Amino acid sequence: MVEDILAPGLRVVFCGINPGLSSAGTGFPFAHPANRFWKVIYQAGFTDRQLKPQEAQHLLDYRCGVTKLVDRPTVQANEVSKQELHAGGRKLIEKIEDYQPQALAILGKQAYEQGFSQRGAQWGKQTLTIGSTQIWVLPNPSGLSRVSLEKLVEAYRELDQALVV
DNA sequence: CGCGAGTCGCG
Repeated sequence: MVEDILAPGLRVVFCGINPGLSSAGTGFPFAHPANRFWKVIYQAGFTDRQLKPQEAQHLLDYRCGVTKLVDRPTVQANEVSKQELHAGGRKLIEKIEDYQPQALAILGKQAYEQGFSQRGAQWGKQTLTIGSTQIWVLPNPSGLSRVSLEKLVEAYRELDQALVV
């Protein structure tokens, strides 16, 4: 089971689909080394160095948080049904209303569409909001995605650059 | 007409 890393006053709360099998085993988000998450948020500008998975609690220091749509561990995101995703979206919303981050970043177009029941969503900022929290759809950092690191970083940086101050 | 919903190949 991977614990949520949330708090009030965060700039961004990163939300993945569900934990992979090693993250599930280690108790840290995006724990598998094949996963680009830590490198991407570092290069995108959210952290000053590439944090190791086990340093995850320190994301709060950079006013960043991490959660997931579906708790149930699974090897591939596609093993998660639309029903679970939709159920997750409902709970995610409560978490957002609770902590009220400046932005919620959903990692995966399909994940966003399923969890929020949206059609033909485009990458980037959405018009949809949760109170004062704006919503973005960023490429999932999995090594299974064919989206390159360069593309991953750019997508994430665009988000960083938009949250001023 | 409209809508809602039923894998493959790509590094």
